[PDB]
Amino acid sequence: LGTDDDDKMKHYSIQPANLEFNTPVSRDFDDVYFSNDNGLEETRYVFLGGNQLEVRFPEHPHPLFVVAESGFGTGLNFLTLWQAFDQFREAHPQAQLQRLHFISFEKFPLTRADLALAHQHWPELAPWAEQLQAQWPMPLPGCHRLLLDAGRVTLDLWFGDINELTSQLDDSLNQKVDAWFLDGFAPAKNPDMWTQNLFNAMARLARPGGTLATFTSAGFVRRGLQDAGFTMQKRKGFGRKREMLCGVMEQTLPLPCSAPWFNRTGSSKREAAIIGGGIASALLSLALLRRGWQVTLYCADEAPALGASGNRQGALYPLLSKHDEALNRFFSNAFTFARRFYDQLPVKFDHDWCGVTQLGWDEKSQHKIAQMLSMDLPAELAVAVEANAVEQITGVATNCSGITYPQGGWLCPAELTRNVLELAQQQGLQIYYQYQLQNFSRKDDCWLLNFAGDQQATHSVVVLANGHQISRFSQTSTLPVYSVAGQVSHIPTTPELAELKQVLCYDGYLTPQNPANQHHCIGASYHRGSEDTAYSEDDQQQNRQRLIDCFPQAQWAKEVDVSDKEARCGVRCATRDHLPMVGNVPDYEATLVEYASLAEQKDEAVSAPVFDDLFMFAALGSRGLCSAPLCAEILAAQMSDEPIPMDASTLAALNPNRLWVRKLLKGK
Ligand SMILES: Cc1cc2nc3c(=O)[nH]c(=O)nc-3n(C[C@H](O)[C@H](O)[C@H](O)COP(=O)(O)OP(=O)(O)OC[C@H]3O[C@@H](n4cnc5c(N)ncnc54)[C@H](O)[C@@H]3O)c2cc1C
Ligand SMILES: C[S@@+](CC[C@H](N)C(=O)[O-])C[C@H]1O[C@@H](n2cnc3c(N)ncnc32)[C@H](O)[C@@H]1O
Ligand SMILES: [Cl-]
Repeated sequence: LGTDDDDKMKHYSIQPANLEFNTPVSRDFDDVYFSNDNGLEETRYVFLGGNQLEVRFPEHPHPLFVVAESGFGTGLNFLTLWQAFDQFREAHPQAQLQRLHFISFEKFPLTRADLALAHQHWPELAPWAEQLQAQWPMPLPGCHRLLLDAGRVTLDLWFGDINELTSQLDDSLNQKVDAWFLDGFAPAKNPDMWTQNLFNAMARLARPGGTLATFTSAGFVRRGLQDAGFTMQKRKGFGRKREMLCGVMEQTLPLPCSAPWFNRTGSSKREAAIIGGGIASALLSLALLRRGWQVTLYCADEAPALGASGNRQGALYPLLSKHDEALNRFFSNAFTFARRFYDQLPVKFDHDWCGVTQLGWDEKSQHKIAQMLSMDLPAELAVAVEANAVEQITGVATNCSGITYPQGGWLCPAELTRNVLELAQQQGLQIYYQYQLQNFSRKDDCWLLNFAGDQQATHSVVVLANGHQISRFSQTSTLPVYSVAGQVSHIPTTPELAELKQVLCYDGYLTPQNPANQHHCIGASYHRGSEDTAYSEDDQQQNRQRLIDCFPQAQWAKEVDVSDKEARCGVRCATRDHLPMVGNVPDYEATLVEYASLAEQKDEAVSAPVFDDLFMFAALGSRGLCSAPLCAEILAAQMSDEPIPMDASTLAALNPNRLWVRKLLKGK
């Protein structure tokens, strides 16, 4: 034992569908995706009509409707639903139902090319089809979220085998699905996907009273779903087909609580105070406002992005890893989500998706790159680059190989934070600057916040998104986060340095010029356990010098000029395991008492001891531009008892009580 023999069976890319036309036909399955002339009206009859969506929409007593689907395929069901939802909202703008959520699972996703071709056969759907195509995700495993129409429609595509994926979903998703679209290839010649495990999962995820519909009337499917707990009914088939099936969950099933120590719970309340001013608090605000939360932001400073989020140019690429499975999945999916989110964001901020190139300057660095190169990632995520091609790619001669992230680049985090915050204010965010939270206590049924002035406010929900100062409250004092101060030097461009087309990562990082500035940013110093933001001359020199040590023959590297003493200093908040800390704020003392002997009383274990209606968005390290968007989704979903776009184990890797609970589990 102890060998890497497993690695040859692991895959970090999902493979696309083998498509042909005549209508899209699957080569692998020898079936059509849908029927030829009548595909659109059949879709409306089977999936919309069989779940009685038109009747239910105007009386639906929740602001969200959640449809879940087996087998996304062409997207026809999704597009047809969206169209119907849009028509519903126009006819009944006063209805409580304001937002659509669609969760689909897909083993063989279409390429962007095939998807665009499939959609050509339905010019009626083109306004919706085009928006889908604009965000169609890179085929990586697991959950991919697309905010469509500014969050009015949300699409979670889970890439992989549906029968592997269903047991990977978080508990939060149970009893949340209003309607099932049980699609797939005709049972009698894809029996493989129509399993009991599938039907049971559908039953688990179904809201009590929730529906399902399907095209087939195969006996074994009817009985399988009855055994899962749905009340099933035969209804007339569209066209030639004599019969289809629909069902209702007419009972309340026992709610699952495996791993209660990782329970992500939400809140019933809809007004929140956020303690922040940085990227995290900014993106969170958007995510909460689009759901009709009342949001108040408090910031200690005179203006926002004076914390760690205040640089002029930060790099955006994912931290990949061969050994940390959860770190790799998080950053890969956060990264591509971050790119879609930033593309869609109606806010001006200086950026350029010019690519990021990491360089093998060292034996130690070549080896970390080689580790990453030995995973089969899609080229669109990360791809090797020879030494000869590096100069063509980056613009500069580095004299060594590397790996490039072609969808990566730089953005201006200070401006992004300010302009997002300014958008949130137009959407209703109340900001109070020069409000430094000292304290908060539970009074009656509110959180009482005490600011440094004898100022007080009361709020229903409090979210701590205050960077390195996260652990300065008694209810947070024992979080395993630590401060890392650092300095990024601002440098003028030269003729040699104006040739840089990309962000270079080495023992440090160098951005290309911001053409509006004629300046690059180059960093960064790393001071573990320091909260000191004073300008350091040694750090400044060292930001130049590290670059020169990595590429000793590079005449462009010597043209870096730090003599202006221009720099920016901030304090990162990090964890040993490099993942964020996002979720309920855990009660340390109550965790330790309640899970004292957890190593042998797992079965009787209570829900994770947390503070009520108190959340945190924290520890973004030096990769917050990459991680904040998806973390904003996760937290705001969790807070709202809405579908979280991540698998259970990656969520557990992001839970704030994780260190304590890991030790307590193993008895230590
Ligand atoms: C040197 C350096 C280089 C970096 N390089 C990169 C990079 O290349 N790529 C990248 O993606 N990221 C980079 N980062 C940033 C990293 O992503 C940070 O972790 C990120 O900016 C964290 O943002 P935040 O919103 O969590 O916290 P912050 O930006 O630190 O914001 C904290 C906010 O909380 C407020 N606050 C604190 N205490 C209180 C209080 N008690 N009451 C009210 N308000 C309070 C502060 O006013 C502040 O506005 C870098 C950061 C540094 C310092
Ligand atoms: C009939 S198509 C789906 C319908 C789609 N909305 C359309 O109109 O084109 C069937 C889909 O099921 C998918 N599928 C088959 N087995 C699967 C599995 N085990 N997990 C996830 N998807 C699967 C296929 O990839 C295919 O995309
Ligand atoms: Cl930055």
